[PDB]
Amino acid sequence: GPLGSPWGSIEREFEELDTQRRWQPLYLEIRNESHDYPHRVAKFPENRNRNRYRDVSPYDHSRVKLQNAENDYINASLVDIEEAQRSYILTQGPLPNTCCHFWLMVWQQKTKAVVMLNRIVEKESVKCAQYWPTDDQEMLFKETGFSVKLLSEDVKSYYTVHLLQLENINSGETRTISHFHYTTWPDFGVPESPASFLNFLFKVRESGSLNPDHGPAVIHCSAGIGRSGTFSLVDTCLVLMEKGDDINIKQVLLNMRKYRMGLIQTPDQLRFSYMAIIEGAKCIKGDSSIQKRWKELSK
Ligand SMILES: CC(C)CCN1CC(c2cc(O)c(N3CC(=O)NS3(=O)=O)c(F)c2)C1
Repeated sequence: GPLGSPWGSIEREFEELDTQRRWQPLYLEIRNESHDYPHRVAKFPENRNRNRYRDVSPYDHSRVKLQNAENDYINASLVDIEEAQRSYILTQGPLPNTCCHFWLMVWQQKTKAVVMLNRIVEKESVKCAQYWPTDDQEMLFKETGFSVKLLSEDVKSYYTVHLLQLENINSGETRTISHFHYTTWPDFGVPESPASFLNFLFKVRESGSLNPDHGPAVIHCSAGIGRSGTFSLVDTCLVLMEKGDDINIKQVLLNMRKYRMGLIQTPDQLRFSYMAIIEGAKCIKGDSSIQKRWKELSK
């Protein structure tokens, strides 16, 4: 094949964008080439109190449906990329009256992990409801028949992991859910460092929660598009390079935007994605002797 390293094509494109200061023009191309798709159900009058933001809706062809309910609607989208054997659900931070629907979805889809990338309060405004308990009291969701209990808490400098017990009162079953909370990523902002973000993604992966033997993981922030889209694009692109595909980041992002509108919301969020994909690629382990030498010489 080509003479470069596994990440060489992406790294040279990054340097060229920096030197010519072309991050804003590229972000504008992506916005202009993103097609729109029908989102009629989201706009029904009966669903107005189920949406956090009037300008952020799931498309009809990929929305997640609630089963055995009179109104099947939730502001959530299935993003499935079968070239990488990866499936995700991207969703808004639930409102006080949609927390019950959020846990019904987690149960019906056989999810093992929830990845949360926002704080409850940001710049003096509420961004998400308190949908899990912080002490030893059980938290009851009576509309859909679930209860939630805190089992364990592990607090680090820039993220926290909660283990939660989710009880289906109607079926007499419980499951253990892993709750991965990144606590230092600002709204319309970027994480502290590539190294910080990547340590977090490796913890999510090590738990097995993204593997094809579980249901899709639930990823959310406040609207479910800016920070959630950054996390999913970086993870998907790293899987594709691991399997050997020669990838074009603009092309992969446009394809993922066919499943949910607006993923990645600023030019600096796009630039951070390139940096995390390059630095992460240098961490992957494998059997190739050639690949291992590239890693040692680039550290
Ligand atoms: C022009 C206005 C009248 C439109 C009304 N809106 C849409 C809003 C919105 C969009 C977002 O993309 C985000 N996020 C930023 C990110 O970095 N992650 S996010 O949680 O998705 C957000 F917090 C809020 C506000």
